[PDB]
Amino acid sequence: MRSKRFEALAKRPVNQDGFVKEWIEEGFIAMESPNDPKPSIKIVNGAVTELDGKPVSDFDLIDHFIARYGINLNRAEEVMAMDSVKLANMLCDPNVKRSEIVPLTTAMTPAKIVEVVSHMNVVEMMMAMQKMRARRTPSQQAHVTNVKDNPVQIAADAAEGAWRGFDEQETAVAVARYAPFNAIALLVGSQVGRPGVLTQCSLEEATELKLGMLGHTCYAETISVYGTEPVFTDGDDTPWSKGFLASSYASRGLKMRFTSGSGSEVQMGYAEGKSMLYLEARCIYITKAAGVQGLQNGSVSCIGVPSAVPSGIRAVLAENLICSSLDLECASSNDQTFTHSDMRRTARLLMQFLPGTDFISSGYSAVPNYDNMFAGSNEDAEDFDDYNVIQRDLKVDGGLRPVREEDVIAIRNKAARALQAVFAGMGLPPITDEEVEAATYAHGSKDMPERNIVEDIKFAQEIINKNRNGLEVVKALAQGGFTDVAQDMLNIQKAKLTGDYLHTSAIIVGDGQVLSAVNDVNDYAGPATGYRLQGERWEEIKNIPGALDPN
Amino acid sequence: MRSKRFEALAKRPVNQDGFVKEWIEEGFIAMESPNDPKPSIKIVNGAVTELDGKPVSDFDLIDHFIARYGINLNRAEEVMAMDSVKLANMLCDPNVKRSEIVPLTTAMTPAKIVEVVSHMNVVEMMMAMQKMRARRTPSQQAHVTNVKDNPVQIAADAAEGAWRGFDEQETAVAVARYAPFNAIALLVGSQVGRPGVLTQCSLEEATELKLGMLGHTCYAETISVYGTEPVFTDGDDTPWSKGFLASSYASRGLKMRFTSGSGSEVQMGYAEGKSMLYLEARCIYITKAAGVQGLQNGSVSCIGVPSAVPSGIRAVLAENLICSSLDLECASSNDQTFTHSDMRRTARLLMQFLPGTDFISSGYSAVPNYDNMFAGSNEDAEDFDDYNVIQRDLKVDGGLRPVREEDVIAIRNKAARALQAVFAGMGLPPITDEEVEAATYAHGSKDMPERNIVEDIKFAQEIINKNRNGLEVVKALAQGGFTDVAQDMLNIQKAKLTGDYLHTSAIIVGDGQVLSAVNDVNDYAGPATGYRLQGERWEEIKNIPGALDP
Amino acid sequence: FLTEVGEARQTQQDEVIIAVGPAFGLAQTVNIVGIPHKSILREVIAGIEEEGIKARVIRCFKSSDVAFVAVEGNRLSGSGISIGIQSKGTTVIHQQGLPPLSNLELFPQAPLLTLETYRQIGKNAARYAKRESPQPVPTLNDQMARPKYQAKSAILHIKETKYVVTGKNPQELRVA
Amino acid sequence: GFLTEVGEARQGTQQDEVIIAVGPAFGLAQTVNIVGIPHKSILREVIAGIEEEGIKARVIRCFKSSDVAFVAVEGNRLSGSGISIGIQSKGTTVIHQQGLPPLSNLELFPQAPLLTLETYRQIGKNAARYAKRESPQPVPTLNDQMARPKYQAKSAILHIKETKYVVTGKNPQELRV
Amino acid sequence: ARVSDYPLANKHPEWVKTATNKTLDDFTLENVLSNKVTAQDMRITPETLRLQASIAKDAGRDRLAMNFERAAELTAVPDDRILEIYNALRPYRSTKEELLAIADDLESRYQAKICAAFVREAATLYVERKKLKGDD
Amino acid sequence: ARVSDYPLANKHPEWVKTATNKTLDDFTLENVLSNKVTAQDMRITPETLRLQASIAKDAGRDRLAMNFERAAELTAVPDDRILEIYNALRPYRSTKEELLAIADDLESRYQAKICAAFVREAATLYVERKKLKGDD
Ligand code: B12
Ligand code: B12
Ligand SMILES: [Ca+2]
Ligand SMILES: [Ca+2]
Ligand SMILES: [K+]
Ligand SMILES: [K+]
Ligand SMILES: [K+]
Ligand SMILES: [K+]
Repeated sequence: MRSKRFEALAKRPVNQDGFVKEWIEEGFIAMESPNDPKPSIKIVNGAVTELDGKPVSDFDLIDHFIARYGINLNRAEEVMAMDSVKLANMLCDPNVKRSEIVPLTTAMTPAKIVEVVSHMNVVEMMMAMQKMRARRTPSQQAHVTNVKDNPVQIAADAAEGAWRGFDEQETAVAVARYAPFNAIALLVGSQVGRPGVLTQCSLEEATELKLGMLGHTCYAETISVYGTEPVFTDGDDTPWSKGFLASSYASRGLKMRFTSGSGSEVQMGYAEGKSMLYLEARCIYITKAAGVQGLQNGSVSCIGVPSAVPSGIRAVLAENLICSSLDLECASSNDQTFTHSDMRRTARLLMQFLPGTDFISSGYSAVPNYDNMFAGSNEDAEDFDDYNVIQRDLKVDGGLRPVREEDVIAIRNKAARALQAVFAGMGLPPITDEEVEAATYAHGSKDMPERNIVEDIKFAQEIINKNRNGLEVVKALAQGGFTDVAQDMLNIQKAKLTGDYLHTSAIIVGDGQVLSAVNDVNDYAGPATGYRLQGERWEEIKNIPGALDPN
Repeated sequence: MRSKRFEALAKRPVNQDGFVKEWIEEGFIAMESPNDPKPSIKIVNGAVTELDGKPVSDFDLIDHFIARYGINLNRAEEVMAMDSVKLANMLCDPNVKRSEIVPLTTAMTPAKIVEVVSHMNVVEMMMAMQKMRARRTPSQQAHVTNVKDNPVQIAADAAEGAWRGFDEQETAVAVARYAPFNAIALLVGSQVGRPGVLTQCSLEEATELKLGMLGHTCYAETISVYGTEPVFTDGDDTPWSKGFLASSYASRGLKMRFTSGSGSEVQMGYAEGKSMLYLEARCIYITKAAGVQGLQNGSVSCIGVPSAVPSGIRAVLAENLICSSLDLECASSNDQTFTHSDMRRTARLLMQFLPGTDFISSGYSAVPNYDNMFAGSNEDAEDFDDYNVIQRDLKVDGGLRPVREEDVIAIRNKAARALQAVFAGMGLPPITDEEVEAATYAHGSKDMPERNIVEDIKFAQEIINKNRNGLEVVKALAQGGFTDVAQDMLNIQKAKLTGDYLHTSAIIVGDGQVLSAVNDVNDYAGPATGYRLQGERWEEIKNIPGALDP
Repeated sequence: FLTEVGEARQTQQDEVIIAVGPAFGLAQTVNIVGIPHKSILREVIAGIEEEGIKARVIRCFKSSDVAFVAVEGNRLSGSGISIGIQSKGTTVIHQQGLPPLSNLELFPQAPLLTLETYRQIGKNAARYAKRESPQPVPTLNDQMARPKYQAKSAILHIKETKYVVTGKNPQELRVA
Repeated sequence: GFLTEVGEARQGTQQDEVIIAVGPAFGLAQTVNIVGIPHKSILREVIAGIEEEGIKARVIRCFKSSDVAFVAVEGNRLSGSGISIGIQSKGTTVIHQQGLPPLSNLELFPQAPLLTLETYRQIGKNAARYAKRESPQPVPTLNDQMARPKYQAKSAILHIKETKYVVTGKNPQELRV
Repeated sequence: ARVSDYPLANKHPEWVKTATNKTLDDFTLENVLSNKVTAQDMRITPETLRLQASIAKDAGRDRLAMNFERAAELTAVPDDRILEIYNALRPYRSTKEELLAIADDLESRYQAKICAAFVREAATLYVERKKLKGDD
Repeated sequence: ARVSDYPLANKHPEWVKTATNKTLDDFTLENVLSNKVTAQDMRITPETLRLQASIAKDAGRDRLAMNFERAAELTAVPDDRILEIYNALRPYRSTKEELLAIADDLESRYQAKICAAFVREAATLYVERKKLKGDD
């Protein structure tokens, strides 16, 4: 005889999630493992000889890169001698300036900073994160994709995402050969929705760089690094190849970050017996060592791995905190499905949403999750109204705003009309007036007419093989009745000339104003200081739909 | 033509919630209203002559009570002069001890402490709450009710709730004449599930005190106070009648707290143009002034009012923080429905769950919400697995644990049989073996056979009118096959003799051990100090159902 | 449809008083889900009268709280039994001698009341008047009633409250 | 045991073949993909799809990596048409082409739990038509936002064991079905 | 008593007696069944409440201690009369004279001086804030 | 340059020239439609990257500055050759001699001294850690 209470609980979505007991020998443990090395460092003649228990004669490529470029050796011995509990206390103490902490953490070893944050509970970590976040203003990044790679829908969804507040937007492709079309549609739509939104198209690394060189992207993020040598090898890179890639992006004036995240090494089969958090700390120091300004982390695509084991979502917040504490921009995930439960995914989001990070999510789905080509995000388009309500409930700036349906329809329509003009001016397969209308009123690709995919594929690849660059898109908009959009597209390209938006946490707001950690420095010093939601931004967030007036 | 994007959003549950634009004139604003008074105090010859801009000549009963009993007048002038920003900084600074803060906050006026916490975001308030919480160990409180006032189901659900970890449980009645049966069922089932769980039955005030005098409850919580004089009056009390009532419960050895909560004055029609948080601080100071050890607050039953307006859920956390900062036990709501949305109610709960309070919820529903006679709680029985998963995800002790189906079935069945013996021994309308089996495997009252409600309430009212007391229940258990339960019930009554559990935040754990803020002092001083989830308790929380073992 | 006819007076055991709040049938004419006040009175009266008991309707002014509206009703009721009804629809069956905030039966989620429930309320009231012990009206409970209607309930009550007149004795009403 | 190795794989002669390249654990450590579809069945449907389009189907096993991209690249190295199909033990599949970066592809099937034998058959049919220098309508994209929540932990565990069968330096072996 | 004496049940159970001078060890199932102890025997004493008041003061909780001192006085008032006095303090229940008589009776019959003063205070303020019988 | 000089677009736009020595103002819609500026003109310069490197150091970001100094050296390398060198650094692509000739090319032909040294460092470690052609 069964308890009907337990029958009711067995049907709950959360019991469809994947949980596992810790498996230490294969690194299936989130943090605080017995196999993790004890922090240590020895320095002779300005060169590291021992790093976290490992002598330099046993260094893998990751150890060499971190030991040579990733640690401030002038104070490493000093900071290693400090008490880890006291250091954790300094992290969440509102009266210890961010500028006083960065010289300490950047002199820590990977094991040392993991030891520091592992003394903290999630409230302490959030208290620290609101201080250690590099940019004073938090922001947000969206995915814009669909399962058909329909460029008309991408441009419309991108315009709506930019209109709702995303400052970076990311696309990806079901069919890799479509990518030039996805990149152009994303860029056009983003500039229509808000001039200055930065766009990326996530592909294999050599392919993505070439796409950037031609001018069809604004930045790149999915430049992956990994925490053990055999995993890094199967990702088709070394720390030196990825460091060279980072400098190649900058040499073309393109902003970029790395991507890592807890659980990748487990997911790819060689965790070398270490906890997810310790291996992720190696990834963060690889990023620091390469001179890359920022990092997308917080498990990202492998969220199913840490979320399966105890303290996994706390470990995800800890890896975000390590990132910001090392003075990197942190695009803090919240971009990938891990649970059937609305309660559970909300708890996971609030860890970054409440204190704020440089990008609270690094991929909120601006489309319904069925169209999300990263296999689903932790939030999607159907959550927009909940997200705004929680901003208003808690007085938290989560980067987004309530919007009017009439405005969104207009801006989606303009984005599709602008792309239609690009495709006509550049001689690409027609975008018909029926599709402009469909993209205007769509929720997702189920509302879109089918396109001739093989004709799109052929002309997308001609963009690459004939090196058709971003100036052709400017010209088409200008010859097609979109002088305003053409100018905004030109202004995005000009930002690649100044180097300004290469700096830590840089986005582009207002009338082409770069806003980075350099000129928007976080100055948190406790209550009533630091970023506060107020003024007209608060008026924007208050104005949710359905609020009845009693006057 | 209509956007299918906005068609999809219009269908979302959150868009069925009630929202309103701020209505200053009627107090429909959560905090930081331009009508709230500027903080101030003046003292002459040891008596307050002005409180927050108001002259003593114009004091209402609430001002008089707070001015005379609720503020440490030795330091109030000094504290009033301090920078409210620095005071807010001190609340969340991990290196400023709770014991350095309590002398300052208890010298503040209601407007002063509101100004302090209004400088804080919710992350800062949670950072402060984990320090100012009076009891070092967080706990949890459940509702145990059903729409039929079925006593067999109350005893079984209470036993399950105690087994899952609740340290206090509360019942209420669809038909008020049923209350003695609800109370006895709750007390019996709670002791079967874990001896020491404290129980209450929430009623009209004079009725509830009488039931407590008879020994059928262990404590009382819904002892309501209000933040304007006209609302207090419709509440059928004054600060002096509620203060006398508090001392009356203590004079019978019964633990009690008051209940307040933002938005009650708006709901009851006289907010006097003030923000919900300011009026709620008046309620917190009334509680302090009466010498009451703790307070249920965090909007509680009026949660639809602050949640309708901007920053209302932040204001709810702020009023919890004020309560703890004033060195009161805080039973921090999370006990009432306000939204159709799972995302939204989770954000509201995490404000208290993440730092911990004395009672993270003051009425998690241990029954499905269709049976919740407080009109639904912010969590219910179908959330138990999610709650345990989040504890494990975040390494946060939320007070509850995963439990085995076989253990719950056995403990529910024992509780039903124990109440069966009580009813038989007291000559109450019988509990049949069929009802015992139904309660054992029930999810809620839809699984229960119908009782003769008219006969039940006849005999329930005879318990009151013939003054049948708690020792009759002990006797029925001891003569009916349940001497173990009988001893546990007697041990509850014996705790009313010692006064130990009258103190701030007291619960009774383990082998009859009182655990209060006196002997479980919160000593938070930053990372790796204060309460930490670890050891066997962590092993218990990690063992959620369904974890594959490779 | 409601006309005052003078101060209500204490004639005996064969009557149930319906005590309505100050704005009932005046500035508010439907309850919180749009049920007309005239339809509600019709069904409550019919439930009382089908039981062989007289119904007598009074308007109360000293408080807009439905318990205190019912209490002045139960002081004047020849049977000691009364029904209190706010404009937004909240209803209680009260009895002389009980504390103001106790009762015999309470209907604390107005959005769930139907015209059928109102009729059953009048029936139960009259049976209490006859010193019978009716099976209580089956309990209505909806965990979403507060999410949907509590803010509107507060707004409607704030408005009902404006018609309170302290010290003003209750007025007997004739129904049209 | 339905796959036997006949020798080290050879650079393909003619221009009308597709190489199916399977990972080292495929068909021994596990005979079934992540959702119970028999391995023998997956070959048969992919093999059938290649041939019904008029093209030969070759099958090879790879050893140097358990990663389905590097497996496939070994196939497209030896395929006389330059087209290959990489298939992992837990079911992950990719259509690859000579000249492409190892982590690029023609078509990719990156959620193994969603693959059906019908989808496997269209893969071999599309792969052959690539070998014929046609541009087939790519297989319709399969995407389920709950695939990772349900199976990613199981995928990690399954892949962890796949990596035990990796042999540094060992060249690919030819396969008879 | 000090916080170091708390909990009395663990550190000094022999300090805890009942209204009729029974001890904690007197409350057993056998003594309940035989009526050797009864509900009247089983009530907290003013001595125990005054010990807890001392502990509250030592813990920094002066207002709580005040509450416990009021409670100590009230242990001597019967249940029926506690309820009469509580109701008499509710709004619109009493004339001023009726509340002053309660105060005198509290002091003279039960030596409950603190409670007497508290009721007199209410009586005074109920006049000004119009919470007496006939003010509704 | 110091952080007060940032952003260059706002504080010192005249410091920003292009590879072909065009100015920010030269990039107008009118000039784009008439091929008076082309994509070859629209590329960041080593001087601009070295200014940002100066600003990064002043912000306390020495590692970011070294990235920018590497990037400055790499502006001289055409797009096609950038991708060749990146690919040649990926695992198992290159012999040690091929890597060392890339480094000599970078140094001799492009004066990319830091990048050349970066590549030689990789070649040395790729031997010990077995990431060259034929080590798989
Ligand atoms: C919100 C609420 C309150 C609020 C608002 C009361 C008000 N007058 O505005 C607060 C917290 C202040 C409150 C106080 C009390 N409440 Co109340 N309350 C609720 C609750 C949780 C939800 C009702 C709701 O939101 N309905 C949805 C809205 C849209 O419908 P509505 O018709 O507008 O709701 C109104 C009525 O419920 C009314 N109301 C609320 N409580 C009470 C109690 C009584 C006796 C009366 C006549 C009316 C009443 O106020 C609501 C707003 O106007 C219910 C639980 C339940 N099962 O319904 C208890 C409940 C109705 N309350 C109850 C009680 C006992 C009380 C108190 C007497 C407790 C006390 N310590 O004194 C006081 C009475 C004060 C008063 N003057 O009404 C009991 C009634 C039991 C019974 N069978 O008689 C309930 C059922 C809970 C319980 N403990 O069992 N309550
Ligand atoms: C998890 C994931 C990863 C993980 C784990 C990969 C691994 N080998 O274990 C990480 C983050 C490490 C990763 C890296 C990359 N990924 Co990936 N990844 C995903 C994601 C988000 C979900 C897949 C999933 O969870 N499936 C559910 C499980 C249960 O089924 P499964 O069959 O076991 O899934 C496996 C495959 O998806 C495989 N895989 C994952 N990514 C890639 C990429 C390629 C080229 C191949 C052959 C296989 C592969 O890894 C999973 C675990 O074994 C998908 C998005 C999607 N739409 O599916 C992208 C996706 C498949 N990845 C993609 C890409 C481009 C990459 C990278 C090349 C990016 C880079 N910066 O180098 C690398 C390739 C590294 C490698 N050796 O495979 C693209 C493929 C685009 C295309 N049309 O070809 C996708 C579709 C996302 C995108 N940007 O569009 N990825
Ligand atoms: Ca992203
Ligand atoms: Ca409660
Ligand atoms: K990439
Ligand atoms: K990692
Ligand atoms: K009560
Ligand atoms: K209140």
